[PDB]
Amino acid sequence: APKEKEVAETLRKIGEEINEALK
Amino acid sequence: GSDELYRQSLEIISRYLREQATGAKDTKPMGRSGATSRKALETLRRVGDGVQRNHETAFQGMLRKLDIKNEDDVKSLSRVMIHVFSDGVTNWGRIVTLISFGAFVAKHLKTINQESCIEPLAESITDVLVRTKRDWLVKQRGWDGFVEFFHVEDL
Ligand SMILES: [Zn+2]
Ligand SMILES: [Zn+2]
Ligand SMILES: [Zn+2]
Ligand SMILES: [Zn+2]
Repeated sequence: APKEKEVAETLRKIGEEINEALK
Repeated sequence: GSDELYRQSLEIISRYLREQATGAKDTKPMGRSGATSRKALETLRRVGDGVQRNHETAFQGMLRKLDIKNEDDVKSLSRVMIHVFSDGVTNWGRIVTLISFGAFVAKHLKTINQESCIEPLAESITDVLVRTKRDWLVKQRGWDGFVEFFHVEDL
């Protein structure tokens, strides 16, 4: 589903942002 | 034998989602590994509350795209969480972001129905994390590694 992928990509981006900040 | 990692994970995640949805803290003490679970829950409050605040517009957008109709309507969310990890990368930033969006979905469920239950949601999150990343979680020392990775001050 195209919307599910957009949501996943957004959650992944936020998640990497938080991970890079505390890495 | 028992699945203590699943039990402990579901308790932390369910507690956070319930208190976020209802606005009230649960008073009864936690079970096995209470020390870790308490710190983990406190870390989730500090970090997760911030993730939600700092990304609330994107979170609202995602809610709109998922159009979650009721407390049992969590299959798409499960697919999303599996998709998040499908590039093969696992880290605590991604994990806390999924739990934070879970609490956001939990508050949404309450707006559409005051009697909404959060257990189906907390179970779907816990399943993705514990079942599909079991050994990764073990290697990271579970919720101790979660607490240590964010090292929140004055817990
Ligand atoms: Zn993809
Ligand atoms: Zn951010
Ligand atoms: Zn194993
Ligand atoms: Zn610190």
